[PDB]
Amino acid sequence: FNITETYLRFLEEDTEMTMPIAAIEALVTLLRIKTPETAAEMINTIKSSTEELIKSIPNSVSLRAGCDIFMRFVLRNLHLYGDWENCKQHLIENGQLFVSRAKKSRNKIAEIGVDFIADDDIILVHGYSRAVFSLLNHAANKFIRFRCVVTESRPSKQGNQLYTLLEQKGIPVTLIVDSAVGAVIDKVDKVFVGAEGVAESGGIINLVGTYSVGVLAHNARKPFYVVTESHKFVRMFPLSSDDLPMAGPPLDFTRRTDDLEDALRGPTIDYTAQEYITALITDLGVLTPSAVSEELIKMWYD
Amino acid sequence: FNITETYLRFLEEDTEMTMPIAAIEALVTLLRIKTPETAAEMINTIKSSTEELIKSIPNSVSLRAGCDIFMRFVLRNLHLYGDWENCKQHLIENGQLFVSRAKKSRNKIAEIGVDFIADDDIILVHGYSRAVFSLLNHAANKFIRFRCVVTESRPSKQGNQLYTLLEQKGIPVTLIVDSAVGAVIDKVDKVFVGAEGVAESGGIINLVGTYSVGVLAHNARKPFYVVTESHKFVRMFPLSSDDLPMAGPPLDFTRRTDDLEDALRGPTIDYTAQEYITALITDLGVLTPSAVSEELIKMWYD
Amino acid sequence: HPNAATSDVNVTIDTFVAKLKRRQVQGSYAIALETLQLLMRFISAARWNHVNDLIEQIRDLGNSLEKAHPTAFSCGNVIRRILAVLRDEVEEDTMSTTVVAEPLISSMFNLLQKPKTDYRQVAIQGIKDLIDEIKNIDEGIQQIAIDLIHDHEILLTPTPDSKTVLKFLITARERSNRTFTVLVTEGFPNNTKNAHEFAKKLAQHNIETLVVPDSAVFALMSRVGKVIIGTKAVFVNGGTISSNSGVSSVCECAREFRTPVFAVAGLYKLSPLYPFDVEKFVEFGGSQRILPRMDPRKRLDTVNQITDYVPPENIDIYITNVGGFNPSFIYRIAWDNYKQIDVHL
Repeated sequence: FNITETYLRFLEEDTEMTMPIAAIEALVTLLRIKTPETAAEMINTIKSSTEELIKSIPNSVSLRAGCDIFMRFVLRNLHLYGDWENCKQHLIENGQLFVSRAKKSRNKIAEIGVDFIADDDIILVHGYSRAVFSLLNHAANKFIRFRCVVTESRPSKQGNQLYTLLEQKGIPVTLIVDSAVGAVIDKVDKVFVGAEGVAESGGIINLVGTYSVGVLAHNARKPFYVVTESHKFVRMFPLSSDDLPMAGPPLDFTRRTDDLEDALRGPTIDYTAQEYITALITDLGVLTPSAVSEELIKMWYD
Repeated sequence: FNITETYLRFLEEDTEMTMPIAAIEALVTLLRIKTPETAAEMINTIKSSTEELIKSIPNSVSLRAGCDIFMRFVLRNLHLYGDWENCKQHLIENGQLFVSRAKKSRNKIAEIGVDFIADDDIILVHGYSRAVFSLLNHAANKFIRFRCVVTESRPSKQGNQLYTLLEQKGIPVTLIVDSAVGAVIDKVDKVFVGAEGVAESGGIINLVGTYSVGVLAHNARKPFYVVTESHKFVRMFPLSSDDLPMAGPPLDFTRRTDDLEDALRGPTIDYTAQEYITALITDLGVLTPSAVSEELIKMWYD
Repeated sequence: HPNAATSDVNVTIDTFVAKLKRRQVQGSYAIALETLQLLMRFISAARWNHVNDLIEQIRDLGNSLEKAHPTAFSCGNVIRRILAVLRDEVEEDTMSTTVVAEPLISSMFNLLQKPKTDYRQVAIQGIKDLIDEIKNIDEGIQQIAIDLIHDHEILLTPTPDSKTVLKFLITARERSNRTFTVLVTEGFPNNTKNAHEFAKKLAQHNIETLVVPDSAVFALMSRVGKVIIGTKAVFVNGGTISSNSGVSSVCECAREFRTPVFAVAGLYKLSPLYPFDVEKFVEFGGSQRILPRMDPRKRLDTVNQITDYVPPENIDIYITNVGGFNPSFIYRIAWDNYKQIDVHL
């Protein structure tokens, strides 16, 4: 029936219905066809389909995290030794209810996380996430004053994409390069960052220059933010500053070339430590440091 | 007779005739026509031509610095109350001798500043100065082992220009983005920089991301280098982190646009403080901290 | 130039070369004294009549002396010191033989403006003044140094090897108005014996002595008032090569705890050379003193180094016979005593 093909069908779609929540919805559809009653026939084939999904992954982490939560919920269903049919019906229904929960959480956060942006504050935003931009839009809906500074992120020219999406709202902006980002931290009140993953330790899994932002802000004593939806938690512990799951290059040094083809290669995903984050915002209340780990301990029961 | 036009004629030339040394040679040619016997007729018209040059300047600093040294040498000529003619002949001759001194200084530095690069050291190089690259080339001539990391500087795309000039030599390279530059400081032995100017305080006048490099290196305790030819000293004291002489934008925030045209605007030249520089290299010996100011005090006699 | 001309007339060249290579000569203070007596013998015995041929010969002798022993910086500096004293008096002599020479101050900028006698006697007296300077440094230190340390303050000390620093500490303890507790890091592979003699001489004078293992430095840094270095050689950028073992980590420990770092040195100990790499300048020790038995030493490749380097980022003051200076200024003190050409011999 395929799961990778179902995820590939979301091209012109996206937004509101997030990338992990679309992968979880694809997991439920694959589950509900071939009988969820048998725990031997099904769970092994679910594990093989997740393994096939990881093998097809080029540069994504959150899909592996979203599978875990699904699994957990499935196992927790028949924890009460209930009817092997009513528990199954509740499991299949919690697929559309999972995607509906992405709406309710966004409704919660955009009313909680507007409080952090005070009267007339200049913001420097880096790493686009659906939660952080939803804060930015629903604060403009609240009729509050805020200035915005665009960071020139270089994965697939994300800065320009961010700049255009800010233009469609009615908030004054200008381009700032990630090289010169050090020269901005004095006229900026607060620095906001949207995450691709949050660590077991309390650190962050993010894009092509976020650790660099974290350190500079720690030097300038100016606050550093993480805002996300509560599903991007893996049991991952990057021990060092440059160690991450990759399908591509971990810093390659190429031979002598004249035609100029082999060059670009640099760490596209970078880690930052727990100390650099001043504040974290999710739908699971207002909490930052060890909170993430408590969540993970609460899930894994280990 | 024009001086700005003479400087504009250097398009396909450069490299040997360094930007200030070509402006100083243009100052000597303008001096030697209308008689240097008179000090009222000549010096005032030299001052007017430098003022016309500053008014035509878009984003250059070193041309103002080079004028000062010329002036100083002219005044020092007839400080012995010597014959108003042999002193004049020595002044006119010290134009071609000034350009010849740029070669002699480069011969000095490239044998002094190869000592800093030790046995098998990975270097992250930022910016492009004729002194720093001449160290890199004449170390390869000395048959020494060194690796190179290219920083993606964004003025007129300098990283790509640097990468191509490294390919012509025979030294292995790879592209590193200035956003991710924080994630590199562990597999890098030493960080090198080429400056547009060196401050009275002991700080640096440089490109679109150099302060950011200086701070990160201060965090990682990894050394930070400045290598130049000894003519880029101005009596300039940038008091704050974001204050510099500019003809364009000092951070502009634009109105709501749909066609997407007004965006780029960010601080293209940035300052870094005295503490961040571990080492400085010129032909005037091996010296870093208070040395620059002592040079300026010696020159200006004030 | 070789030692073929100076063999029957000068014999003491080769005995000093022998004293360096086999390390019969010990301590920078002693190395300096020997080179002074070498240059004393060179001028007293030789016949030259010409000046520029003489100076360049001295330059070649100094070049060979530093190539013979790299850790003898005090050797290299003393020659460089007399070289500059010579060069000034020659430049004064050339102005009288030809016949403003006084612009403002004593600057640099040798890239800008262009250009029988008792000269030998001046060269003789120039050596004598250098000796007397090396003889008396402590008097010039005590007047600046014993002004900065307070009562009930605890002093941690790496490198107990320096004769200079111990004598500075004893002059302060002589003052009955000043009380201080002394912590001493052991410096296991080399300094041990010297550290134990250091602790003995402090008890001899009745100063609160505390012997510290090299592991326990962190376990005390919260309580430490000040840090003092017994340096061997000081450099252009500020940094120091010290008399062996367990300094660099202590300085790193101090900077993290923001504890002040002091350094006691001389101008002859001060060098006009630049440490571009620690890899070349630092001398390594003998691993024999660590671990016995050679059949396990096939697999036990042990690392030990004598001299320890400190970067300028840590220390704040270099109290000499002249005075107290900051590491961001010490280069000028150096250029006041040695010329720019007198570096690459």
